[PDB]
Amino acid sequence: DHQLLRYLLDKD
Amino acid sequence: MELTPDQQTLLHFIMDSYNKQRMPQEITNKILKEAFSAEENFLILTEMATNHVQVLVEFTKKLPGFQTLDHEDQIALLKGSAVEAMFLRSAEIFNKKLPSGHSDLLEARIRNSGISDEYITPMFSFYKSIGELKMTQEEYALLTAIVILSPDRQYIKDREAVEKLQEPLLDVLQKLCKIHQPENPQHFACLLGRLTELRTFNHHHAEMLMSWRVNDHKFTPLLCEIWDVQ
Ligand SMILES: O=C(O)c1ccc(OC[C@H](C2CCCCC2)n2c(-c3ccc(Cl)cc3)nc3cc(F)c(F)cc32)cc1
Repeated sequence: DHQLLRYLLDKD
Repeated sequence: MELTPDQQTLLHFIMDSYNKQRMPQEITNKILKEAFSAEENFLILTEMATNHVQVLVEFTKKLPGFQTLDHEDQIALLKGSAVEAMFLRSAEIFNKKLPSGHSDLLEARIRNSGISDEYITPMFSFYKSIGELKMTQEEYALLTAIVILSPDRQYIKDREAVEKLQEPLLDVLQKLCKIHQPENPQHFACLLGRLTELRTFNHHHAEMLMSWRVNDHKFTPLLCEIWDVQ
């Protein structure tokens, strides 16, 4: 699902 | 021949981004200071690997054009390169010159860290093959960026969009190989070839972790996503 990866990429 | 003003800008930008990482001395000082149990070393590894991925995501987000890519392709690029990038940085750390006897002690400590015998020889064989290339800091930084921006990764929908971003980085690296090593015209092709060796070596990353000589294998939720462990 790469939920944490997706979060780190989409933040800021 | 020479880098253009635009290429010099690209190069210093990649270097500044790449240098936000932990210094090799910080990592080697920790391992050389004292011997740890397999249990303690597994925890040191998971901590270091978690920091490496977090730093890698920040480096990737700064790569010119990366944030213009399709969001699913962005995930596919990071997921596809995170482990290879850790092993490339491990090779860089291993090949940094240290005082007499220190690199031999560092190798012996890593050999006895808890990592399974079957992964030891391929690991150090890769590190020493990278070392023979006598790469500069600029070459490691550009090569890491080139690994991340691999158009041939599995699940990539728009390959050409990734090719367009990787192409100027390959051009800069080729120029630097011609400048740093004019005597060796094979230098650039050798760097590219070691990237295929890195892919093959990376096939057992999950097992390298699971076969660590510890009774329990605890992983952070971010590591589970990246290393394909539970
Ligand atoms: O911040 C970073 O960029 C970074 C990147 C890599 C890294 O590797 C830690 C890990 C040791 C951890 C403690 C126990 C011994 C191994 N390690 C590895 C290794 C990496 C992954 C697997 Cl699965 C196995 C070994 N190869 C190494 C070669 C070196 F020169 C070195 F100093 C440490 C090395 C630490 C920080």
